[PDB]
Amino acid sequence: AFTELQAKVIDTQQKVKLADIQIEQLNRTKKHAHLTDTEIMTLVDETNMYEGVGRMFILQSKEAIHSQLLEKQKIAEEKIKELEQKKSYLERSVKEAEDNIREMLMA
Amino acid sequence: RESGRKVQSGNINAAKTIADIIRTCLGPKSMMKMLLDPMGGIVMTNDGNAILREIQVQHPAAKSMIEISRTQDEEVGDGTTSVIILAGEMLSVAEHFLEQQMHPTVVISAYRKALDDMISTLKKISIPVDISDSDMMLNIINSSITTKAISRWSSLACNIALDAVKMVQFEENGRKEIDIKKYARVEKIPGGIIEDSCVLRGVMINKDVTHPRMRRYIKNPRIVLLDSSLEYKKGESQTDIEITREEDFTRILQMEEEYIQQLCEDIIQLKPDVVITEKGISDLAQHYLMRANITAIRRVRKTDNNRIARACGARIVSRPEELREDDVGTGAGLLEIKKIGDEYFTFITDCKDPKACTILLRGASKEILSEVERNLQDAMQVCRNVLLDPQLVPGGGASEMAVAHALTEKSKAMTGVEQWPYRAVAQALEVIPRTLIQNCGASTIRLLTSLRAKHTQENCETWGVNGETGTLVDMKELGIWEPLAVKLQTYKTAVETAVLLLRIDDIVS
Amino acid sequence: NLPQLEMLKNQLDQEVEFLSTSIAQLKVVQTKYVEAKDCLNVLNKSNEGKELLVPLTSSMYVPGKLHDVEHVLIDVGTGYYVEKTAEDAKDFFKRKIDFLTKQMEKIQPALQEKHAMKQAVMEMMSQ
Amino acid sequence: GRSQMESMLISGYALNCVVGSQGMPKRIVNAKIACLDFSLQKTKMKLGVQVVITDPEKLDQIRQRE
Repeated sequence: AFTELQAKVIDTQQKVKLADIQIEQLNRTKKHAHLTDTEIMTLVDETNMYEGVGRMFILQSKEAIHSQLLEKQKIAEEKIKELEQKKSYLERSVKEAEDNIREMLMA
Repeated sequence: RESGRKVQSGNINAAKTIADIIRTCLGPKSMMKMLLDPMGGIVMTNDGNAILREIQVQHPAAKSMIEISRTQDEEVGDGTTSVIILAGEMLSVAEHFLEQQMHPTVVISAYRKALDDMISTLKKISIPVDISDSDMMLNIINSSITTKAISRWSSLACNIALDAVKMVQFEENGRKEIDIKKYARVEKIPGGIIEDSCVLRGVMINKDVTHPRMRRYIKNPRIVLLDSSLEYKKGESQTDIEITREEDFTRILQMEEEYIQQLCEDIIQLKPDVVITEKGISDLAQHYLMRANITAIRRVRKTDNNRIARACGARIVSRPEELREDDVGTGAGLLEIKKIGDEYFTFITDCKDPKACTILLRGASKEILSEVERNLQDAMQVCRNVLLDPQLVPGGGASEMAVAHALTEKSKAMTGVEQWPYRAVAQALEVIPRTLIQNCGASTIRLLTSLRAKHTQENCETWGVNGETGTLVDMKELGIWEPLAVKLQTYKTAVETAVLLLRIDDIVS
Repeated sequence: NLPQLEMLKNQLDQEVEFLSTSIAQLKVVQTKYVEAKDCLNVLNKSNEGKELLVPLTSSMYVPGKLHDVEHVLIDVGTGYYVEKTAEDAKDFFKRKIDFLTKQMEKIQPALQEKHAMKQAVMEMMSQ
Repeated sequence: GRSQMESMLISGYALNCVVGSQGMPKRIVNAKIACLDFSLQKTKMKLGVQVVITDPEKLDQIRQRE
């Protein structure tokens, strides 16, 4: 009864939190992922542009380096929805189990 | 490891004392044997089934006597004493002689013809009943209760037995065999009075449902019996991975919602309020229904749901798709959480099939109720035994002295060595009359020879000695009655019972 | 008497700190396998012969011409290296992540459990 | 049932079965048979055939199309 109706309000209120800042982080990650494009896009053609992720920086041509990097923008833009979707769903859940706590108290 | 004649003795030997001391305990007029535990625990009973127990049992055929006794204790529970009398009678008389005349065999056979003659005579000696007239039935129950001398509340419970058990009787093989008992539902209740109880329709749900969020009363919402498989499917139709993390909580619990609803909307398709959820119970299942404001009664028995299968007269539904009234909650029906005493009782009434009631019991409290229930339990079964058998017999020696003549008349006519069982069969009828002559406390040899004559002209059709009237009497005027089968049921057993130990010459380990 | 209930509270505080650290770090160590996994997709893509700027030493970065994209390392054993195919290397990266994954995983079941028992001691504390 | 004398050998197999209750044809000549030890039943498909909802009917058709 109530315990399982207590259990969902706890499991929600903890996990509803993170997705809220998770969208925030990716909105940020969209930016440099976009902005790291402009900075090399600032050089109209640079083949001594090195697209590399970590330690190694391999030589490539800025073009696909940008094609990656508007996606990297987009990719870093993307999950904000999911991370907002994960957000909005849980606040709706905490009150449901909160309710069947209360209505089954009253019944 | 045991042998032959000694078995045959130990048959007659044990089955003798097996058949015996509870006949002192027999009769409305009786003699209760005392039973001492080796610790000193004392017991006073007329119940052989009880008497069978504290006594230290060794003879394995005596164990086997306990078997057909319990086997009969399963069937009636009354006459378990009386069934083992006659096998004791049977095994005593013909066996040793006719095994020293060399056979279980002619002994075996002639009890086939011991059986039928009475079975014939039974249909002659027992007269049909009005199960239509419950009073015509009531006197039986009025008679059924009083051998163990319980009247006070039973006098009502007598009627209440009649009422439900005719209703809790709906059963058909197409030859319409009615054993149906589990339909009858009984209620332990505090308060009220032993003289106030009833039978309420469908099957009232008492035992394990007090559940206060059933709502209380269902006017015409359905009750829902789920062999669904209402268990939330964490995926689309399936159960996905568990929740160890935030991501598994959002996606999976969402798909857990749909499967509940889409079935609970199929449940809503039959429009309930009360859903008693048995298979596929989910913490989301009731919660959705509780969010659906459909009271979903969980943590519940399918036995309740089988009671509820007999409460709406319905079945329970494994179908996920398209749930129906005729699927579960057959008929308009009711569901009501009632407080008799203050105990919450679900009453699901109005089975889709008529003959729908289940016995409410109120005593002044549970116990003095249990006084009713225990005796009503006897009262109610005699019904379905009279409802089983719509013939009934003037009892006592009338029941006893009738067939022996035809049986001897057979033995005289049959004049084989099978005649000898029919002689061995003849007077075995008269032992409970001896007990009846014990019951009155009179001279048996006279009353026998006297009742023997009472079958010479009257043919003891209604005439036995009734120890409780004390005298050779019409048992119809006197009103000694049982539905025919019960007589036979007592009579059928001992035959086979004797015939059973009639087979054994060998115990072996 | 009085200190014993004071003792186990902030005791169980740190197991939270430790495990949250360990999953955090076992969230960290997994991330570099796909790094080792993904950098191979790039080197296949551009080609053997592209200039690679790899770190030389502290603040130093050293160049080089890409070669042998099919020749790619898995570091395993105690002190040992298996260079693997472009296919194979990306596999054990994925593997040793998954080795770390349940390693990382059970940490939070261990992480989250230690706080409420501190709380349980903190509950008794203000009691 | 019927007479005790009407016990008969019959051509092939008189079923012990649940006959089709839907208005099933009570004779199909020369039956090509599927003997099923397997129950047909049903399972819940959260999305069946089609997609579009042009009607509140169409809302219920998807999961019905299975």
